[PDB]
Amino acid sequence: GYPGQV
Amino acid sequence: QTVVTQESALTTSPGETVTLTCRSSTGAVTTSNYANWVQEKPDHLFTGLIVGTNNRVPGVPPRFSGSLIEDKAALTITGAQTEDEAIYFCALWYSNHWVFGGGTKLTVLGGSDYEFLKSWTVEDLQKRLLALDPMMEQEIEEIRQKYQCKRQPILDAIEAK
Amino acid sequence: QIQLVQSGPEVQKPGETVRISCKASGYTFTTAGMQWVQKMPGKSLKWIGWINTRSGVPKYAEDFKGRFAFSLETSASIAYLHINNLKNEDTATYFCAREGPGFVYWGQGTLVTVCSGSDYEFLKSWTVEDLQKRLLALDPMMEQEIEEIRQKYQSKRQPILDAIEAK
Ligand SMILES: [Cl-]
Repeated sequence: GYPGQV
Repeated sequence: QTVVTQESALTTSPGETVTLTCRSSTGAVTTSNYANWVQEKPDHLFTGLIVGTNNRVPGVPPRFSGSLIEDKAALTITGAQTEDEAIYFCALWYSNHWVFGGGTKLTVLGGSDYEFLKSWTVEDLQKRLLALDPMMEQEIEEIRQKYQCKRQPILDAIEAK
Repeated sequence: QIQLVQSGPEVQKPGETVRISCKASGYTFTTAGMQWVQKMPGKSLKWIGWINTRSGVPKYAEDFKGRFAFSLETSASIAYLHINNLKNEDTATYFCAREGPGFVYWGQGTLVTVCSGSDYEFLKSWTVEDLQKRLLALDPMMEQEIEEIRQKYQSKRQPILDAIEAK
Protein backbone atom coordinates (compact mmCIF):
# COMPACT_ATOMS: atom_id res chain seq x y z
CA GLY A 1 0.00 0.00 0.00
CA TYR A 2 1.99 2.96 1.27
CA PRO A 3 5.58 2.55 0.03
CA GLY A 4 7.34 4.31 2.91
CA GLN A 5 9.09 2.48 5.72
CA VAL A 6 6.44 1.90 8.39
CA GLN B 1 -0.58 20.65 -9.32
CA THR B 2 -2.61 18.90 -6.60
CA VAL B 3 -3.75 21.30 -3.87
CA VAL B 4 -5.07 20.22 -0.46
CA THR B 5 -7.63 22.59 1.09
CA GLN B 6 -8.66 23.00 4.74
CA GLU B 7 -10.94 25.51 6.47
CA SER B 8 -8.77 28.50 7.27
CA ALA B 9 -10.27 28.97 10.75
CA LEU B 10 -12.97 27.54 13.02
CA THR B 11 -14.18 28.39 16.52
CA THR B 12 -15.55 26.01 19.12
CA SER B 13 -16.35 26.07 22.81
CA PRO B 14 -15.53 23.53 25.53
CA GLY B 15 -17.35 20.23 25.15
CA GLU B 16 -18.60 20.84 21.63
CA THR B 17 -17.90 18.59 18.67
CA VAL B 18 -16.00 20.17 15.82
CA THR B 19 -15.11 18.63 12.49
CA LEU B 20 -12.20 19.79 10.35
CA THR B 21 -12.01 18.75 6.69
CA CYS B 22 -9.31 18.14 4.13
CA ARG B 23 -10.18 18.26 0.43
CA SER B 24 -8.15 17.20 -2.59
CA SER B 25 -8.24 19.22 -5.79
CA THR B 26 -7.96 15.97 -7.82
CA GLY B 27 -11.23 14.45 -6.62
CA ALA B 28 -12.21 12.29 -3.67
CA VAL B 29 -9.89 11.52 -0.79
CA THR B 30 -9.64 7.74 -0.31
CA THR B 31 -7.77 5.41 2.00
CA SER B 32 -4.96 5.35 -0.57
CA ASN B 33 -4.18 8.96 0.45
CA TYR B 34 -3.25 7.74 3.97
CA ALA B 35 -4.58 11.03 5.38
CA ASN B 36 -2.62 12.52 8.27
CA TRP B 37 -3.67 15.09 10.85
CA VAL B 38 -1.04 16.91 12.89
CA GLN B 39 -1.29 19.68 15.48
CA GLU B 40 0.86 22.79 15.79
CA LYS B 41 1.09 24.76 19.02
CA PRO B 42 3.60 27.52 19.90
CA ASP B 43 6.31 27.54 19.19
CA HIS B 44 6.36 25.41 16.05
CA LEU B 45 5.60 22.46 18.37
CA PHE B 46 4.08 19.72 16.23
CA THR B 47 2.51 16.50 17.36
CA GLY B 48 0.98 13.70 15.36
CA LEU B 49 -2.72 12.99 15.82
CA ILE B 50 -3.93 10.64 13.06
CA VAL B 51 -2.18 8.76 10.28
CA GLY B 52 -3.56 6.43 7.62
CA THR B 53 -7.04 8.06 7.66
CA ASN B 54 -8.12 6.79 11.06
CA ASN B 55 -5.14 5.51 13.09
CA ARG B 56 -4.79 7.51 16.30
CA VAL B 57 -1.13 8.08 17.28
CA PRO B 58 -0.23 6.50 20.66
CA GLY B 59 -0.90 8.91 23.49
CA VAL B 60 -3.36 11.08 21.58
CA PRO B 61 -6.58 11.38 23.61
CA PRO B 62 -9.64 9.48 22.33
CA ARG B 63 -11.64 12.65 21.61
CA PHE B 64 -9.67 12.88 18.32
CA SER B 65 -10.75 10.63 15.46
CA GLY B 66 -10.12 10.53 11.73
CA SER B 67 -12.46 9.41 8.96
CA LEU B 68 -13.56 10.04 5.39
CA ILE B 69 -16.77 12.07 4.95
CA GLU B 70 -18.25 13.00 1.55
CA ASP B 71 -15.01 12.60 -0.43
CA LYS B 72 -12.93 14.56 2.15
CA ALA B 73 -10.73 13.47 5.02
CA ALA B 74 -12.12 14.66 8.35
CA LEU B 75 -10.76 15.15 11.87
CA THR B 76 -13.50 15.13 14.51
CA ILE B 77 -12.85 16.44 18.00
CA THR B 78 -15.69 15.07 20.13
CA GLY B 79 -15.74 17.26 23.22
CA ALA B 80 -13.23 20.02 22.55
CA GLN B 81 -10.90 21.17 25.34
CA THR B 82 -9.20 24.54 25.71
CA GLU B 83 -5.85 22.77 25.20
CA ASP B 84 -7.06 21.91 21.67
CA GLU B 85 -6.67 25.54 20.53
CA ALA B 86 -3.98 25.06 17.89
CA ILE B 87 -3.42 24.92 14.15
CA TYR B 88 -4.32 21.59 12.54
CA PHE B 89 -2.67 20.46 9.30
CA CYS B 90 -3.68 17.59 7.13
CA ALA B 91 -1.43 15.78 4.67
CA LEU B 92 -2.37 13.48 1.79
CA TRP B 93 -0.21 10.97 -0.07
CA TYR B 94 -0.42 11.04 -3.87
CA SER B 95 1.44 7.94 -5.19
CA ASN B 96 4.92 9.44 -4.80
CA HIS B 97 4.73 12.58 -2.62
CA TRP B 98 3.03 14.03 0.47
CA VAL B 99 1.05 17.25 0.06
CA PHE B 100 0.01 19.34 3.09
CA GLY B 101 -3.11 21.42 3.44
CA GLY B 102 -2.86 25.05 4.52
CA GLY B 103 -3.91 24.42 8.12
CA THR B 104 -6.98 25.30 10.18
CA LYS B 105 -6.64 27.75 13.05
CA LEU B 106 -8.97 26.32 15.71
CA THR B 107 -10.00 28.80 18.41
CA VAL B 108 -11.50 27.44 21.62
CA LEU B 109 -13.51 29.96 23.64
CA GLY B 110 -13.26 29.93 27.42
CA GLY B 111 -9.71 31.08 28.16
CA SER B 112 -7.17 28.70 29.66
CA ASP B 113 -8.26 25.67 31.69
CA TYR B 114 -5.61 23.73 33.64
CA GLU B 115 -7.80 21.15 35.40
CA PHE B 116 -6.26 18.48 33.16
CA LEU B 117 -2.94 18.94 34.96
CA LYS B 118 -4.56 17.70 38.20
CA SER B 119 -4.63 14.18 36.80
CA TRP B 120 -0.88 14.14 36.03
CA THR B 121 1.67 12.62 38.36
CA VAL B 122 4.08 14.97 40.10
CA GLU B 123 6.87 13.29 38.13
CA ASP B 124 5.21 14.03 34.79
CA LEU B 125 4.49 17.61 35.86
CA GLN B 126 8.13 18.11 36.84
CA LYS B 127 9.17 16.66 33.47
CA ARG B 128 6.89 19.10 31.61
CA LEU B 129 8.21 21.98 33.69
CA LEU B 130 11.85 21.18 32.88
CA ALA B 131 11.07 20.67 29.18
CA LEU B 132 10.08 24.34 28.96
CA ASP B 133 13.70 25.39 29.51
CA PRO B 134 15.15 24.10 26.20
CA MET B 135 12.08 25.50 24.43
CA MET B 136 12.74 28.93 25.90
CA GLU B 137 16.47 28.87 25.12
CA GLN B 138 15.80 27.79 21.55
CA GLU B 139 13.39 30.70 21.02
CA ILE B 140 15.91 33.14 22.52
CA GLU B 141 18.73 31.88 20.29
CA GLU B 142 16.47 32.15 17.26
CA ILE B 143 15.89 35.81 18.12
CA ARG B 144 19.63 36.39 18.50
CA GLN B 145 20.18 34.97 15.01
CA LYS B 146 17.38 37.11 13.56
CA TYR B 147 19.18 40.17 14.91
CA GLN B 148 22.58 38.99 13.64
CA CYS B 149 21.07 39.22 10.14
CA LYS B 150 19.65 42.67 10.84
CA ARG B 151 23.00 43.95 12.09
CA GLN B 152 25.25 42.57 9.36
CA PRO B 153 24.34 44.94 6.49
CA ILE B 154 24.74 47.91 8.81
CA LEU B 155 28.21 46.77 9.89
CA ASP B 156 29.07 46.11 6.25
CA ALA B 157 27.97 49.62 5.29
CA ILE B 158 30.08 51.19 8.06
CA GLU B 159 33.11 49.09 7.14
CA ALA B 160 32.74 49.97 3.41
CA LYS B 161 33.16 53.70 3.91
CA GLN C 1 9.14 8.17 25.52
CA ILE C 2 9.83 8.44 21.79
CA GLN C 3 11.69 11.68 21.17
CA LEU C 4 13.29 13.32 18.14
CA VAL C 5 15.74 16.04 19.16
CA GLN C 6 17.08 18.37 16.48
CA SER C 7 20.18 20.51 16.44
CA GLY C 8 20.00 24.23 17.21
CA PRO C 9 19.20 27.16 14.96
CA GLU C 10 21.66 28.08 12.24
CA VAL C 11 22.35 31.41 10.59
CA GLN C 12 24.14 31.48 7.25
CA LYS C 13 24.77 33.54 4.15
CA PRO C 14 23.59 32.67 0.62
CA GLY C 15 25.75 30.03 -1.04
CA GLU C 16 26.78 28.33 2.21
CA THR C 17 25.97 24.79 3.40
CA VAL C 18 24.24 23.61 6.58
CA ARG C 19 23.78 20.22 8.23
CA ILE C 20 20.82 19.67 10.57
CA SER C 21 20.71 16.66 12.87
CA CYS C 22 17.75 14.71 14.24
CA LYS C 23 18.62 12.35 17.11
CA ALA C 24 16.02 9.66 17.79
CA SER C 25 15.35 7.83 21.02
CA GLY C 26 12.78 5.45 22.46
CA TYR C 27 12.42 3.05 19.52
CA THR C 28 14.67 0.95 17.28
CA PHE C 29 16.10 3.61 14.93
CA THR C 30 16.34 1.33 11.90
CA THR C 31 12.73 0.08 11.87
CA ALA C 32 10.86 3.19 10.72
CA GLY C 33 11.62 5.78 8.09
CA MET C 34 12.51 9.41 8.80
CA GLN C 35 10.73 12.21 6.97
CA TRP C 36 11.87 15.80 6.56
CA VAL C 37 9.54 18.81 6.27
CA GLN C 38 10.08 22.52 5.56
CA LYS C 39 7.91 25.25 7.08
CA MET C 40 8.68 28.64 5.57
CA PRO C 41 7.83 31.59 7.85
CA GLY C 42 4.10 32.29 8.06
CA LYS C 43 3.39 29.62 5.44
CA SER C 44 2.38 25.96 5.48
CA LEU C 45 4.41 22.83 5.18
CA LYS C 46 6.26 21.14 2.33
CA TRP C 47 7.49 17.56 2.36
CA ILE C 48 11.19 17.32 1.51
CA GLY C 49 11.39 13.52 1.38
CA TRP C 50 12.16 10.49 3.52
CA ILE C 51 15.05 8.19 4.14
CA ASN C 52 14.61 4.49 4.81
CA THR C 53 16.67 3.79 7.92
CA ARG C 54 16.98 0.03 7.20
CA SER C 55 18.22 0.29 3.62
CA GLY C 56 19.51 3.86 3.53
CA VAL C 57 17.50 4.54 0.35
CA PRO C 58 15.96 8.05 0.20
CA LYS C 59 12.97 9.44 -1.64
CA TYR C 60 12.93 13.15 -2.47
CA ALA C 61 10.32 15.70 -3.42
CA GLU C 62 11.14 17.14 -6.85
CA ASP C 63 11.73 20.75 -5.79
CA PHE C 64 14.21 19.67 -3.11
CA LYS C 65 16.40 17.03 -4.82
CA GLY C 66 18.97 19.47 -6.26
CA ARG C 67 20.25 20.97 -3.01
CA PHE C 68 18.74 18.88 -0.20
CA ALA C 69 20.21 15.53 0.81
CA PHE C 70 19.61 13.03 3.61
CA SER C 71 22.13 10.87 5.42
CA LEU C 72 22.26 8.58 8.42
CA GLU C 73 24.61 7.87 11.29
CA THR C 74 22.81 4.68 12.23
CA SER C 75 25.07 3.74 15.14
CA ALA C 76 24.22 7.07 16.80
CA SER C 77 20.50 7.03 15.87
CA ILE C 78 20.94 10.29 13.95
CA ALA C 79 19.36 11.37 10.68
CA TYR C 80 20.87 14.42 8.93
CA LEU C 81 19.52 16.98 6.48
CA HIS C 82 22.12 18.67 4.30
CA ILE C 83 21.29 21.88 2.43
CA ASN C 84 23.91 23.17 0.03
CA ASN C 85 24.20 26.41 -1.92
CA LEU C 86 21.76 28.14 0.42
CA LYS C 87 19.23 30.59 -1.02
CA ASN C 88 17.33 33.36 0.75
CA GLU C 89 14.13 31.36 0.23
CA ASP C 90 15.58 28.45 2.25
CA THR C 91 14.93 30.47 5.43
CA ALA C 92 12.49 28.20 7.23
CA THR C 93 12.00 25.85 10.14
CA TYR C 94 12.97 22.29 9.23
CA PHE C 95 11.49 19.25 10.99
CA CYS C 96 12.26 15.60 11.08
CA ALA C 97 9.29 13.32 11.67
CA ARG C 98 9.07 9.55 11.98
CA GLU C 99 6.87 7.22 9.91
CA GLY C 100 4.09 6.44 9.59
CA PRO C 101 2.41 6.26 7.19
CA GLY C 102 3.29 9.94 7.26
CA PHE C 103 4.28 11.97 10.29
CA VAL C 104 3.72 10.26 13.66
CA TYR C 105 6.46 11.74 15.89
CA TRP C 106 7.99 15.18 15.29
CA GLY C 107 11.28 16.81 16.14
CA GLN C 108 11.10 20.28 17.70
CA GLY C 109 12.25 22.06 14.52
CA THR C 110 15.45 23.80 13.49
CA LEU C 111 15.26 27.36 12.19
CA VAL C 112 17.75 28.10 9.40
CA THR C 113 18.08 31.82 8.76
CA VAL C 114 19.72 32.82 5.48
CA CYS C 115 20.73 36.46 5.82
CA SER C 116 19.83 38.34 2.63
CA GLY C 117 21.55 41.63 3.47
CA SER C 118 18.98 43.32 1.22
CA ASP C 119 19.14 46.50 3.32
CA TYR C 120 22.75 47.04 2.25
CA GLU C 121 21.41 48.64 -0.95
CA PHE C 122 19.85 51.60 0.81
CA LEU C 123 22.15 51.62 3.85
CA LYS C 124 25.25 52.31 1.73
CA SER C 125 23.88 55.82 1.07
CA TRP C 126 23.69 56.67 4.79
CA THR C 127 26.13 58.59 6.92
CA VAL C 128 28.15 56.62 9.46
CA GLU C 129 26.31 58.43 12.22
CA ASP C 130 22.92 57.30 10.94
CA LEU C 131 24.25 53.76 10.48
CA GLN C 132 25.66 53.69 14.02
CA LYS C 133 22.38 54.97 15.42
CA ARG C 134 20.49 52.21 13.60
CA LEU C 135 22.95 49.59 14.85
CA LEU C 136 22.56 50.73 18.47
CA ALA C 137 18.78 50.85 18.20
CA LEU C 138 18.71 47.11 17.41
CA ASP C 139 19.91 46.35 20.93
CA PRO C 140 16.78 47.43 22.88
CA MET C 141 14.66 45.81 20.21
CA MET C 142 16.42 42.46 20.66
CA GLU C 143 16.56 42.61 24.45
CA GLN C 144 12.87 43.39 24.65
CA GLU C 145 12.03 40.43 22.42
CA ILE C 146 14.18 38.19 24.63
CA GLU C 147 12.62 39.49 27.85
CA GLU C 148 9.14 38.95 26.38
CA ILE C 149 10.11 35.32 25.72
CA ARG C 150 11.29 34.97 29.31
CA GLN C 151 8.03 36.40 30.61
CA LYS C 152 6.00 34.16 28.31
CA TYR C 153 7.78 31.09 29.65
CA GLN C 154 7.32 32.23 33.24
CA SER C 155 3.58 32.35 32.53
CA LYS C 156 3.81 28.84 31.07
CA ARG C 157 5.56 27.49 34.18
CA GLN C 158 3.04 28.86 36.67
CA PRO C 159 0.06 26.50 36.05
CA ILE C 160 2.46 23.57 36.25
CA LEU C 161 4.00 24.83 39.49
CA ASP C 162 0.50 25.34 40.89
CA ALA C 163 -0.52 21.79 39.95
CA ILE C 164 2.63 20.42 41.59
CA GLU C 165 1.95 22.46 44.74
CA ALA C 166 -1.64 21.19 45.00
CA LYS C 167 -0.54 17.54 45.24
CL1 LIG D 1 22.13 56.56 18.96
